[PDB]
Amino acid sequence: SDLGKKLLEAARAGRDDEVRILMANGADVNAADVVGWTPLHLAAYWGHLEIVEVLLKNGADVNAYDTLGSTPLHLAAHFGHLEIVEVLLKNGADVNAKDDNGITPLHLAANRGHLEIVEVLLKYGADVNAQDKFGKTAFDISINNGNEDLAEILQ
Amino acid sequence: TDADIAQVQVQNKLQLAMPLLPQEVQQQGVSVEKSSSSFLMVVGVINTDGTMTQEDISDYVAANMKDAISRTSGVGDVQLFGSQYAMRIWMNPNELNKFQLTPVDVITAIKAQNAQVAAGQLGGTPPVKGQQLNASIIAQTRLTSTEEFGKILLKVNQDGSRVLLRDVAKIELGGENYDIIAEFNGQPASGLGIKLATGANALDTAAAIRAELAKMEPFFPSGLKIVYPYDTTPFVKISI
Amino acid sequence: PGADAKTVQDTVTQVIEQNMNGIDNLMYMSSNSDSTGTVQITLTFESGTDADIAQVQVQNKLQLAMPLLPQEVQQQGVSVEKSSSSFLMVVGVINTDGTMTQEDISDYVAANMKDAISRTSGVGDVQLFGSQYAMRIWMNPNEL
Amino acid sequence: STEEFGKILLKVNQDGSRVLLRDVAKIELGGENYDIIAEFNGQPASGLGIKLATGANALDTAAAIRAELAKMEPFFPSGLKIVYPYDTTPFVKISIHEVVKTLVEAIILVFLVMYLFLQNFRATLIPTIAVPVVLLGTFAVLAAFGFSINTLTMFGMVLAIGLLVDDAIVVVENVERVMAEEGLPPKEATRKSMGQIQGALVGIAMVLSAVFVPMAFFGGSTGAIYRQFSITIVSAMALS
Amino acid sequence: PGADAKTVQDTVTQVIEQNMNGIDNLMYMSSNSDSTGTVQITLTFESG
Amino acid sequence: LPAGATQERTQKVLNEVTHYYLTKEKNNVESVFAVNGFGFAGRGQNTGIAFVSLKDWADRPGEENKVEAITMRATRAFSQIKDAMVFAFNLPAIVELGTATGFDFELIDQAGLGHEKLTQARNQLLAEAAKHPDMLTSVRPNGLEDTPQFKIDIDQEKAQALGVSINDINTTLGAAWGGSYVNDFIDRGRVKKVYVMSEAKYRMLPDDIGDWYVRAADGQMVPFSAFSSSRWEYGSPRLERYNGLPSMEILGQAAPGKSTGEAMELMEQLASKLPTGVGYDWTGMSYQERLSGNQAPSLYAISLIVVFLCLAALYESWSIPFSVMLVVPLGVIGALLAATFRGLTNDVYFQVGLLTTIGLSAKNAILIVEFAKDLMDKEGKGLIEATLDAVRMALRPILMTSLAFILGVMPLVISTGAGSGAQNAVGTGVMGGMVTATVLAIFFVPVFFVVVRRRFS
Amino acid sequence: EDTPQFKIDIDQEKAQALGVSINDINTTLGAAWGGSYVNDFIDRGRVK
Ligand SMILES: CCCCCCCCCCCCO[C@@H]1O[C@H](CO)[C@@H](O[C@H]2O[C@H](CO)[C@@H](O)[C@H](O)[C@H]2O)[C@H](O)[C@H]1O
Ligand SMILES: CCCCCCCCCCCCO[C@@H]1O[C@H](CO)[C@@H](O[C@H]2O[C@H](CO)[C@@H](O)[C@H](O)[C@H]2O)[C@H](O)[C@H]1O
Repeated sequence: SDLGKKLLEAARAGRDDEVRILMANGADVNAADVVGWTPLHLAAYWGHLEIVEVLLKNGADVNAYDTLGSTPLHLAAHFGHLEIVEVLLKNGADVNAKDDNGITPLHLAANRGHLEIVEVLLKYGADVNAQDKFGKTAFDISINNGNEDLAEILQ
Repeated sequence: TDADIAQVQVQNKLQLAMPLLPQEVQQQGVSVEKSSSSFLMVVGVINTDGTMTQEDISDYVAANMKDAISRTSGVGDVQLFGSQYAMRIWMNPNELNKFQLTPVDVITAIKAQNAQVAAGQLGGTPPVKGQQLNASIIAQTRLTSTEEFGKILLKVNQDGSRVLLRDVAKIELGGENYDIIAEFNGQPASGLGIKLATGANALDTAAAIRAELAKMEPFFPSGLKIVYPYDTTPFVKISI
Repeated sequence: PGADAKTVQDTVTQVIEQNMNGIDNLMYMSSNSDSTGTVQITLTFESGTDADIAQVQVQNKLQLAMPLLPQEVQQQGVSVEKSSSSFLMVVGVINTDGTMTQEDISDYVAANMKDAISRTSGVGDVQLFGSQYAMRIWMNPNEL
Repeated sequence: STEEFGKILLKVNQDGSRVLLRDVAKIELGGENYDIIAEFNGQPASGLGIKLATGANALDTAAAIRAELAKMEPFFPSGLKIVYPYDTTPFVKISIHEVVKTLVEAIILVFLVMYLFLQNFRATLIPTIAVPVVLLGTFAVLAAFGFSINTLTMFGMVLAIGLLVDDAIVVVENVERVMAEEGLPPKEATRKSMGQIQGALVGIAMVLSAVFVPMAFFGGSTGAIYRQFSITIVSAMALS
Repeated sequence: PGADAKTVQDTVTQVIEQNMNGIDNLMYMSSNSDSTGTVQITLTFESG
Repeated sequence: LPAGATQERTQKVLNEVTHYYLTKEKNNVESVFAVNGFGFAGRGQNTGIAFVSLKDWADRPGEENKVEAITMRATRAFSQIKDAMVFAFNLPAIVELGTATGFDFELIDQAGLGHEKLTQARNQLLAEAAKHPDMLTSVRPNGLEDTPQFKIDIDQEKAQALGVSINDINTTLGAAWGGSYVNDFIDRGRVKKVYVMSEAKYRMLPDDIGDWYVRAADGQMVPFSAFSSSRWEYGSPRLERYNGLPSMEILGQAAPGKSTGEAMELMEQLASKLPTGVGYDWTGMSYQERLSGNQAPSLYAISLIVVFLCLAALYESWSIPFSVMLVVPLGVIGALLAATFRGLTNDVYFQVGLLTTIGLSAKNAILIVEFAKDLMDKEGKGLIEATLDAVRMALRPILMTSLAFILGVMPLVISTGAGSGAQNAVGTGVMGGMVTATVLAIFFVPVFFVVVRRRFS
Repeated sequence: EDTPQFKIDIDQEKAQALGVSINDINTTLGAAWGGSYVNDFIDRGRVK
């Protein structure tokens, strides 16, 4: 739809005022581009906290997955958006969500060394023994990257 | 003699020799300059807060200042009194021998795992009928940090243990060379030794350099300051 | 061929830009690197600058930077042209009976027309809108 | 040939069967890239972008291009046609024509106005000679300074007509008055008539130079445009 | 090196010659391609 | 078209554009040259241009069948087109020079902030510019926006474990999906390139990645999926640089009534409030304007000074020159009245027209003052007597020149054919300028001379 | 003036006998003691 595509651009751009007007007029919150990204996917990626909250209030799928099985929590956790990770988890985001590669938010958070997000994910019951397609855990990533602080947390 | 034609003729002949030169010499970049032998001025750079070392200042000058000054009309040659940073892999022969590895293996691994790969596109031309998706494919990119160079996988042992580059070498940002170390009144410093291009006006070129330096100053990190420890042009202006 | 905007910029555009030194009467330098695998670096010079001297000075600095570029970029090569010029006319070549593709027409123009138009009195430059044929090997992964 | 590329040997199997390139790939003559799809009224299209050479004649060059394409007509495959979607020569053809028209119409208008007031054909013939002489002279000065016949230089002469026509009328009209008021013969009348205006005409030339010459000393693209009108008008005025 | 006159004409001489258009004051252009793989393209220009 | 739009989708729009011009504008349009995959602002499958070629001007009578009319009709017609930005526009007068209307701004990364941070700083400037419609209009990026791209990570350990070399992996991927220029062959006596690449249907979608196999050292064929992982990210399809530093080009123009110089000063003010390490600079038309604007005052000064000095020498007085120089406005008012009425602009053709109008008006006055002064100096006549005798003698030759020259530029004013836009700009300002210069000067020149002569001695 | 320099002779026979390539020896000596420019990387947006 027209408004559905306007919401994707608005969510990406971080135009809080435009998102508000679109939610009132009833712009499709489950609208997806060709890669399968919802407004929540885009908001989570570019780090637009207020829009993530507004979209979730308007019945947006918190566990929406793209054509490679990645969710908004994957994106939020990977690009170090602490406050967005918390909001998503509070609204029932699958903390152990596996993409097509078997990669979880914890794997991505560990790889970029976001210590705060790793502890938030573990607090909401992130599987620390969870393995990707190569059989690697968040701990295996930490010792390979040489992040001692992160390696200490995952024990 | 027209310096432009002299340079063209000299380079025309150099290009016949270039293919015969060792690959290591070609890859360092051969240069052809038309300038005075002496320095027009030395542009000095110091940190008054002492927040940046001689090595830090030298890299900043090389990375943010030198190129723009080198492209300025009348600037024949620019000598960096210091070195730009390079990714330094300081090899350990004891650790290399321990894992049955050599500098050849290290060089092969770096070329393989520090690579910028052209991977093509999804739905690239010529496409099939009814294609909706067009996106660039991104594979390996150039490494950006000592950490990424550190976790370069050299080999996997029989037991399954991984030999990383940091296990056989110390990794840090450091000068391409460590030959040139500059000071200004006993204080850590870098600088640009500028030579006047053949036939160019000393005063006009000096003015053009100061104008280009003025565009850089606003975006300096805290402490960094331009000093003028050697300039031949003030004498020319004042004497007249 | 098959390179993204960042690959082109960080292996070609940055390397060439860093070697555009010791060139006279340069006002400013601008470039773009796109996901079609293309880079265009435009160097604009002072009004009254000899365009031939400007071009050869740029060409000469590029030649010495060629060994710093990727092997695939050295293969394709790097063109240095006077871009400030404009077109006198555009000769269109079409197929009406639908027996020739744009590739077929472009090859014929390249082989049988372009050179003769280039040799015509008062013609300064000729640019083919298209390319001559290439031997295309369209690989099959199932058979490989 | 595609046939030879098809026969390229890749592998020889144990049983003795041969794997050729045509067995693992489709082989054809195609384009270097498929990014651009060019169509002319829906039909497949290519083309040539032609630029004019330095110091060449656009109208001669276009004629020569059309003459060369005409010799290729007999060798074209069935279906191939030449079209001219963009061509700048019609402009220059009309630009020169409309200029020649204006300068002819200007001389015809002067003739009528000269006759309406002075009422003798001998008087009307002096501007009819003088104006062409000045205009031809302007082209010689245009050539000397390395300028070309273009839209700007062509309208530059049209804008100068008033100044050229005036010089002719002023000189002749003033002689006709002197004779009518004092009764002097043409020769004695001209000596006195020129004696009154010769100082002013030189003064006018210096004044008008000061108005137009500085316009040529603008820099960049705007200066280049202004310099076309400036040198054309000042030259035409100076010869007049 | 090693190329015949026909091979080097098609791969070098014609490739260069077809790019030698729109040069100022060009009177004529003469070239030869020989069996040693050597190409020589001479461009003669207007007097002055 | 929007981000990630394919060649086929762009072609369908160009087909509608082509269909319209050969249907609704059959009487005007000769041909449509549809170039799918190229745009001046950036290339890709989602961009394209339709070069419209019209019939001869003689076969298109009236403003209704001119480019500006067809442009407006086309732009309105293509407004309805969904998921595509389509509009027609005329060519600049000089194609060599570019658009040359508005300003050309460069936002520069001066401290290695990176692409993402330069985008955020750009969005901040565009947003702030949008708050000033009264000064700035259509302030937009010239470049392209970030698009979804397929990031594939090659697992080094798995590749080494299975005995698959990285060169083989990256060659297989690059050659198949991207294409590879191998070497040259000779087609009918002409050297041409050899390209190896995947057949279309095996390099379209991410699932096709797993159909490509690489041979290990032990001779086993390993699928690409075995040693690779993939995720979606965003990246630039066109990265810009200015003077060796990462940049983003921003186009815009001064709002109706406001000058470009004023609009530039605001952009500078807005630019100074951007994050640390984000600089700016002016390029193209803007760079040209700033330097040209700095020259204008000194050239106007030199012009007026030398005009005065020449007249001072001619008349042998410091005062009388003023009597000639006071005519300047008499011609300029007529040019402006004619330009404002016909709805033309203060353009190059108009500006050169003023100087020639000013030139001939000055010439008329120079001879009146010369004759008036000569009568006073030689024959010893009075100020008013000499002035009345001067204007009497000067009437006929001023009317003859004016009548001849006004009729001479009449065709240029009313011309509606090829190159009429230039002829109009030439004739309009000159005709109106000559009319007022002729009518006013014959009454005002004697007033100037008499008043100046009375004031000084 | 001339200075002391460390002259090292590689024995070709011994290298061949032990199956040690001369390319590996020269690279090992050159890379370690002289330094080797391998390839480029990106330091804060600049190729180095
Ligand atoms: C008021 C009369 C005063 C006399 C002085 C004025 C002279 C005429 C002014 C224009 C000067 C340029 O004149 C212009 O020259 C060029 C050659 O360079 C010609 O150019 C062209 O002429 C014909 C026109 O059919 C073409 O076929 C031919 O291919 C080409 O040479 C123009 O047709 C001519 O109009
Ligand atoms: C018939 C005789 C005709 C006379 C023709 C005389 C030749 C014309 C000479 C043109 C030379 C250019 O003139 C020169 O321009 C530069 C700008 O580039 C001016 O430089 C200007 O810079 C600043 C810019 O902020 C101005 O504020 C300032 O008013 C002025 O100094 C010089 O002051 C002027 O001397």
